[PDB]
Amino acid sequence: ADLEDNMETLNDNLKVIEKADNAAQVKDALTKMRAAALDAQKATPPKLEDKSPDSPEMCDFAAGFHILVGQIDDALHLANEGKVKEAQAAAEQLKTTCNACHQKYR
Amino acid sequence: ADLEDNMETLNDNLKVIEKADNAAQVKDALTKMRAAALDAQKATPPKLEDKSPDSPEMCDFAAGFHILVGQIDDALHLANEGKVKEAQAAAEQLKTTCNACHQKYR
Amino acid sequence: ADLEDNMETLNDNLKVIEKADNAAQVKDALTKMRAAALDAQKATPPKLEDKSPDSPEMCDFAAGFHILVGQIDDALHLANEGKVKEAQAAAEQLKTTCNACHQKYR
Ligand code: HEM
Ligand code: HEM
Ligand code: HEM
Ligand SMILES: CC(=O)Nc1cc2cccnc2c2ncccc12
Ligand SMILES: CC(=O)Nc1cc2cccnc2c2ncccc12
Ligand SMILES: CC(=O)Nc1cc2cccnc2c2ncccc12
Ligand code: NI
Ligand code: NI
Ligand code: NI
Ligand code: NI
Ligand code: NI
Ligand code: NI
Repeated sequence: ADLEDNMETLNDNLKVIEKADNAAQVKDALTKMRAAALDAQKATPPKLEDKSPDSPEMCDFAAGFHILVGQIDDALHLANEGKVKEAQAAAEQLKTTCNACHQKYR
Repeated sequence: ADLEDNMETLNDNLKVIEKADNAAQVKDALTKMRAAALDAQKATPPKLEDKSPDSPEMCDFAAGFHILVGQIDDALHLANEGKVKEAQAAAEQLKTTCNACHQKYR
Repeated sequence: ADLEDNMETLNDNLKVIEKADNAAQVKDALTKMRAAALDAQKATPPKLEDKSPDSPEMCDFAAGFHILVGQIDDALHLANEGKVKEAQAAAEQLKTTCNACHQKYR
């Protein structure tokens, strides 16, 4: 999907995590987010359209999704053990990564 | 499989490697060990049950199977080249990675 | 496929790229090259037959294909955006990595 569609998936699903009751719900939402971050990593953002793929910008752009995925995995690990509240508090910490890339490239 | 079962798999097949006649026997046994190592890496050990996935402890545990798997691959390469005695020796060097992790987490 | 077959493939498609009209041909060629590099990374070159899979030499051999594959990925990206001329320029810089390996290990 488009960079746009993937970001939607990230955004809506972060909302789903915040108001989840059980860990299955957090797990499912974290799994959809993981898929969409891997896919958003393949897109060229409008701001970078002039840059070759080995430039520091493009590489730092793909690095942003490497971190986010790493963080989603942490939250996934917690959801899998039924630890709902620490998995939610793990997902909160994704935002810093979201905002930071947006400061740079959005 | 869980941790205990996986460690049994590691142990028994290391013993097969010691007794092995040909490269095929070694190769087969290393493959099983590879898979058991990758499976055990997914588990939380009892000593670390209370630990965050982000822990220095959980990461150093996960890393121990990363070292182990890389060593298996070294031994796997030699088994593939028909080199039994050098595959056998490569597997004897696994032992130290066994011992270091058990010292911390067993 | 042995080393020779994979290198033949590497050589052939590099030419295809050089005389190509459009991005599709370049992309098709680069996709065949990538498969060949990954497959050649599995081979023990005749010069390093005695060498341990642990060797600085063997490790350095594997690393060469890692660089080649990354450079092919750079070139794939460009052909995908439909930037023929600049994908071709990216493919021209591959020869650096071909030659450096040949001087050592061929
Ligand atoms: C879970 C964390 C994230 C959330 C909730 C999120 C959410 C969003 C939302 C709602 C948009 C606007 C969608 C639109 O109006 O089309 C957006 C756009 C964007 N995001 Fe994120 N995002 C996250 C992570 C990231 C990261 C880590 C990066 C950097 C690699 C990134 C890069 C971008 C870019 C470049 C745009 C602009 C899209 C465009 O205008 O074409 N996002 N994001
Ligand atoms: C090939 C090398 C290895 C061998 C031969 C080996 C063998 C064993 C054996 C025989 C046990 C007996 C306990 C049981 O029956 O469950 C065991 C347990 C255990 N092993 Fe290993 N192991 C190896 C590598 C590792 C590594 C690298 C780690 C850590 C990264 C590790 C972590 C553990 C832990 C945490 C236990 C105790 C689990 C529990 O309390 O249920 N092992 N292993
Ligand atoms: C696109 C880049 C490359 C091209 C076009 C290329 C091309 C070739 C060609 C045409 C041969 C001779 C085949 C024959 O025997 O007739 C060859 C041999 C060889 N190349 Fe490459 N090569 C490339 C990259 C590499 C890399 C990255 C490495 C190692 C990291 C490497 C290592 C070798 C070795 C070891 C041989 C000797 C094969 C043998 O004697 O059996 N090459 N190469
Ligand atoms: C250093 C890095 O990750 N660069 C790249 C960054 C990229 C960012 C978005 C889309 N593609 C790429 C890309 N594609 C092929 C090769 C490299 C890249
Ligand atoms: C740094 C690291 O490897 N941490 C982890 C360590 C882990 C150790 C056992 C089981 N799972 C994990 C884990 N799971 C998801 C995300 C991270 C980890
Ligand atoms: C660092 C590295 O990639 N060394 C190796 C380099 C290799 C080069 C050709 C074929 N196999 C290997 C290999 N196989 C198993 C384990 C390690 C290697
Ligand atoms: Ni897509
Ligand atoms: Ni985990
Ligand atoms: Ni299991
Ligand atoms: Ni190998
Ligand atoms: Ni082959
Ligand atoms: Ni790309």
